[PDB]
Amino acid sequence: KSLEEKYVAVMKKLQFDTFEMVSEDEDGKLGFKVNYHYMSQVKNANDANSAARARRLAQEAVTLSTSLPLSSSSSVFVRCDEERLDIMKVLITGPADTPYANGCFEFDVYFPQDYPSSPPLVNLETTGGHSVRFNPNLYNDGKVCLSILNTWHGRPEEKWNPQTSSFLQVLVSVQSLILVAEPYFNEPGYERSRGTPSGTQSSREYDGNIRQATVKWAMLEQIRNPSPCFKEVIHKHFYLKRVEIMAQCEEWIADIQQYSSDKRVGRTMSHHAAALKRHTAQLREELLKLPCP
Amino acid sequence: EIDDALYSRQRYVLGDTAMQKMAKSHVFLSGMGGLGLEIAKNLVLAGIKAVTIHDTEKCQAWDLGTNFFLSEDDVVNKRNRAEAVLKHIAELNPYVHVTSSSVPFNETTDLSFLDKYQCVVLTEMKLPLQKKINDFCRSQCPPIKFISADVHGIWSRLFCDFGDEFEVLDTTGEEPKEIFISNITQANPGIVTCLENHPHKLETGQFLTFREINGMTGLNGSIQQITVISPFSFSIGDTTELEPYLHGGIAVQVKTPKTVFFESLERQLKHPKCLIVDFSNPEAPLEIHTAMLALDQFQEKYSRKPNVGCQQDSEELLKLATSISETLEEKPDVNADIVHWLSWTAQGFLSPLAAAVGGVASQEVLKAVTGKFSPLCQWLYLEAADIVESLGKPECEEFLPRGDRYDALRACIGDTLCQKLQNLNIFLVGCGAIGCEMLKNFALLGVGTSKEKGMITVTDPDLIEKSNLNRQFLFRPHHIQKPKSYTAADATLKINSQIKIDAHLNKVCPTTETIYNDEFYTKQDVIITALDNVEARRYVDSRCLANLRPLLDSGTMGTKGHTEVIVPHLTESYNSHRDPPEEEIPFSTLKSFPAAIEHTIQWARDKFESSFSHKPSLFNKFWQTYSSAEEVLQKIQSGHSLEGCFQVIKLLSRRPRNWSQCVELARLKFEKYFNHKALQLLHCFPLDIRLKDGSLFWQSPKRPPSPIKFDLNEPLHLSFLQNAAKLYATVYCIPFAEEDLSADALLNILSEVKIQEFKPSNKVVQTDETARKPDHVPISSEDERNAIFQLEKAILSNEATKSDLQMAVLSFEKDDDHNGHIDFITAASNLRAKMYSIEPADRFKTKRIAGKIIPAIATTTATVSGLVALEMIKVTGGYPFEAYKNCFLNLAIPIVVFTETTEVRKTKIRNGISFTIWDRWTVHGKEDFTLLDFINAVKEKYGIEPTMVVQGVKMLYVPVMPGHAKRLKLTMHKLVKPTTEKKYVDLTVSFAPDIDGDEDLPGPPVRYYFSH
Ligand SMILES: O=P(O)(O)O[C@H]1[C@H](OP(=O)(O)O)[C@@H](OP(=O)(O)O)[C@H](OP(=O)(O)O)[C@@H](OP(=O)(O)O)[C@H]1OP(=O)(O)O
Ligand SMILES: Nc1ncnc2c1ncn2[C@@H]1O[C@H](COP(=O)(O)OP(=O)(O)OP(=O)(O)O)[C@@H](O)[C@H]1O
Repeated sequence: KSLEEKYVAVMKKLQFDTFEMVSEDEDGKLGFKVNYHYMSQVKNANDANSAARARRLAQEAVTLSTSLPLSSSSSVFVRCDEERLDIMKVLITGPADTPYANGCFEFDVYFPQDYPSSPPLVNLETTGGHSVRFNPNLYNDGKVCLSILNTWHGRPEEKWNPQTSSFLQVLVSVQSLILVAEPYFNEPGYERSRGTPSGTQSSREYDGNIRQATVKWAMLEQIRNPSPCFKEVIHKHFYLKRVEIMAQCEEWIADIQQYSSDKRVGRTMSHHAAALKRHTAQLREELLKLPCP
Repeated sequence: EIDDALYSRQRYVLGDTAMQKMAKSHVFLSGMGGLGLEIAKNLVLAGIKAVTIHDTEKCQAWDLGTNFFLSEDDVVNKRNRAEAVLKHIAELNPYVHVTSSSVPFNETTDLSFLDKYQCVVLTEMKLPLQKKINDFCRSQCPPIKFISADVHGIWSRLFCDFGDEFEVLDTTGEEPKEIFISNITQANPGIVTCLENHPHKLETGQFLTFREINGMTGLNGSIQQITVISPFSFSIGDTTELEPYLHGGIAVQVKTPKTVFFESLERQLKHPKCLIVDFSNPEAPLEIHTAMLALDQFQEKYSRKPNVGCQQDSEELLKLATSISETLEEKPDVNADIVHWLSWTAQGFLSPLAAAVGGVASQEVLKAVTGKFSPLCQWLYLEAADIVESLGKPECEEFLPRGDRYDALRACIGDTLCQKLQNLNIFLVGCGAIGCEMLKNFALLGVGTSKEKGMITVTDPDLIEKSNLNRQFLFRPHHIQKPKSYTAADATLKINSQIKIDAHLNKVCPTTETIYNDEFYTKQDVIITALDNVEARRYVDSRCLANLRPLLDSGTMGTKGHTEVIVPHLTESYNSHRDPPEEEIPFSTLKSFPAAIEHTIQWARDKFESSFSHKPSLFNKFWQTYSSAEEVLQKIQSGHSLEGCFQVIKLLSRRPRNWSQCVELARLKFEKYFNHKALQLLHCFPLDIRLKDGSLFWQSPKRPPSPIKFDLNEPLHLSFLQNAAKLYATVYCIPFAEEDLSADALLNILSEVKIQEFKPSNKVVQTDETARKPDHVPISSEDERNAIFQLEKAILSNEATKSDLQMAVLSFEKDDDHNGHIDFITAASNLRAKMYSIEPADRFKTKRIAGKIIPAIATTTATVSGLVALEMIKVTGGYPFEAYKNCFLNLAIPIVVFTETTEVRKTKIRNGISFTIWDRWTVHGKEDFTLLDFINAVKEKYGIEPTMVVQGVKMLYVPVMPGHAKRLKLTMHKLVKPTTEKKYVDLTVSFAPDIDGDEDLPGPPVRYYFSH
């Protein structure tokens, strides 16, 4: 797989890097260069930083720079401010064989003043104006519900642990739990409807809606509105991977055509299929328009 | 009736019965020195029914250093001291009937009149007539409680005698313990195993009672004496004849009075029962006893105190002590140094030592009239010894009188040290009773009175309250709702006009660090704290550690207290203390399975705050986020996932419009809380449901509750409904009147109210003891459409105005009665107690627990303040490490323990290099100085190469971060981009650990001066 070889070779150099995200004025107040979520929290953060916080971040930095998962199924890309580590931004592509597949999702992360005593704040940025609850644990505004973040129910081993938990663990958990091929039954109660024909039918409905929303935002709006933090990286990734998506869109269109005949959920699959085919045509246009950086 | 609004904190210490006896007590005091003055102060603050003071002396200028009510006018008029200051003492408490007397006391003085009193305290008194008075006291029927104390220089004496037999009604104020029984056997003696994870925490010979025990129904209500087998098992005596054991059971501690025996004062002159406060000197108290007896004999022989530095007097006192030691039962070695120091400081007076001994003596007096705690038996000696030996051998002229009010202190510590105290700059945080006592000590000591240098600063953000008047003696009722610091400082100058003091209304916190910058801390010499929380302590500790200044702290709770001393380059920081965090009640236990009344009170408090603070905040924040309910309706119609909108709509659909509907909603809430929840939980868990092993689910500690049937005629129900209706009317801004609260009107309102029938549900129960409050279960579309219909109907009914989008948010007031928060919480807690068949609780313990009220008393604060003044004197002396003594105490036992402060540790960073918490490294450079030059300079001066650099919250350099080799070439000013405010900058640097993969070891903070 020459495509796989080049994919691994190129983005290896791009999975980690620093990038100044906050320009600084004369009086010590922060002027944010690009979009970010914790405007007021960062600006109001106390300047009495705990030394253990910085030391833990520095110790993490080695692993976070050397051991980022890299594969054509999914990869992680890591950027932080060139003068502050607690401001954080991460980009992830969707694992293959999922409704999320190859979709680019940007995150905002901030490490609290008491870190590592508490998990860092995590947030979705590819919300499309908070249009869609893309994952049952992932609210439309972007708020993240993970037991490791203490933002989801779970046993103590599933909770945040200042002594053992690592940011890389959260990164991996994103792919392993949120970015799955099976999001619908993750909603509490639907895991009981797993296997039931009605539950699986509603799962097909939800996953088709998620597929069309991903095609809209995570691919079409991402390429049409590239983010500065990964502008060259995303275009190179899309140039490399595009051969897959031009068939992924067609297979999804073929799947939703089978659903559309259904009288309960296929009626909504008709609207989602119209949206899907429109965005697929537009995405093919953009792929033809896509240059190689 | 007890004035609870003034005495709540004292009630939480003593108990109502002790004060009820206290309201029938007459206490007499003789001698009116500073010690007697403070005794009167503490007793009048405690609120004795009647106090009689006595004095045969007249005012002198020398008394101005020991009294904080006297004025120059009183000395000029040559008035009797007690009768002069009597008017001032009456200000402290109007309830106390304070009287005075001046009848001369001598060998022919009749003592029969003293029978009207229950306890008599003697100060400034000749020992033989003390013997006679003690003989009279214990010969009475019942005997009059006898207490005597003395203060002489840096030495003090305290003695107690309650006759041949005295009854202690309660040994200690600790709450009796209750323990679930896991196992118990029919044996001779029977063996009891408590809950396997819960420690027994009891001792052999104690008495226990038993309740709710299954198997042996006969053990219910029985009392046995126990014998500990293990920290989880014990024996209670024969139980073989009993019926077989089944399960459950609770053992409740039983308190028993104990008789304590006191010898006569004369008979205690030999073999005195002396309390020990320093285990390293288990003989010093006896030596001090011998020395005090020698001093008394010298005063008897020569009718005068020894002169300072008088070799003849010192030798005579040595001979007297040697002779007395020979007559003693044990004959201890006479301490020549102690005798020398006593002779040196015989004529002097030390007020902080007086403060400590007066506090402990007042606590003993309180014990004498209540029997609430085990008293001293029979002797206790306190010293300020460490001060004098640190000065070597000074001259007598250092202590000779000079005519001012400070002559008494000068004879004790010397003029130079007094001048040092006068020059000090002091920062004091917190204006509590501890702070007030410390300020009084400063004023009497001449602290900061130097017209040039000395300067005091205090600050506190709160105003004065009536409850504060019980222990903050500086204040008066006409000072309520006025700044504590301002009033305290204003009153201080009346004690001493020479003091120079400044005050602020500021809360010490990171935001106020601008006012209290590093330069301000450098201007200060000593920082003292009277805080009530740990976070502020840690903040002040960190600031003082950064500024390299000594810090003093003291904690006070009930009769327990402690003193913390922190000295630069000598001691650990307060942050070095790492006491275990409090473990809170399990979430499942709190919500679903309470067993303690504290669980129910916590549940009631949390429900109160959720209903009246949290949810109101959510509602108003929702209406601030979204302009109109129509907007939210449109958005949810388009599937917008707004937050809290469902709860806001549910509140609006439940919104009352008149008082009757508020009462209806309160009744519905009552039904929900105390009937429906029981039926739900019993539907999930039947009374006879069983576990994997077949044991009943409803077994200890899991109490199966029983649903409650409403009855307005029940006073508890009436109070609950009234308070809930009032709070809800405040919530919805519905006006009302007191007549609406009348029971008949409420019955009329509820007469037409239909009680909704219960229906079960299948909600999963978080039975996990390690569980926590999770996020909500996702909401069904049924609730979505129901709420949609609700706000659609509301809009159609015009219930969408801004007023409909408005409702009050209530703070948790805990002191006033009219707000009804305390009554509401008490009613809910008692309903929940009856709910789970747990015993109810009274209003005042509910107020204590819910408000987190720390019990307080004047005796403890005075005792700790005297000590604190002592170690700050030691700090002013610049004394070696050995002199500084931390202290812990618990007057309940009573017990006092001194211990040297914890030695500062050295952090071995690498290669034999070590540094302390007080260490801050320095580097000097220039504008062309670079980061590589910085690394070289560190590797040269301290022999270790930096591995990582941090600019505060910003990172400065990390080797693994991209392109940071170039930063080594950049100059300090270019890369820091500093302001012109400083000639330096502070950074954080760590170093590579000995084992790779480990975190870099943190070093001390480093300061790079921009110049040399
Ligand atoms: O949210 P909390 O104040 O912590 O308490 C809630 C609340 O009861 P209140 O309405 O009396 O405050 C719920 O009601 P809503 O907030 O939704 O109005 C109620 O749920 P239901 O209305 O569905 O009965 C729930 O009870 P439960 O957890 O048993 O479902 C109950 O919990 P607690 O009173 O035990 O805290
Ligand atoms: N950060 C702070 N800065 C200044 N003063 C503080 C700070 N934190 C607490 N205090 C003060 O500490 C004092 C502690 O004294 P005290 O024991 O009387 O407490 P309280 O809260 O007033 O009393 P109570 O518990 O009886 O209501 C308070 O008066 C409070 O104003």
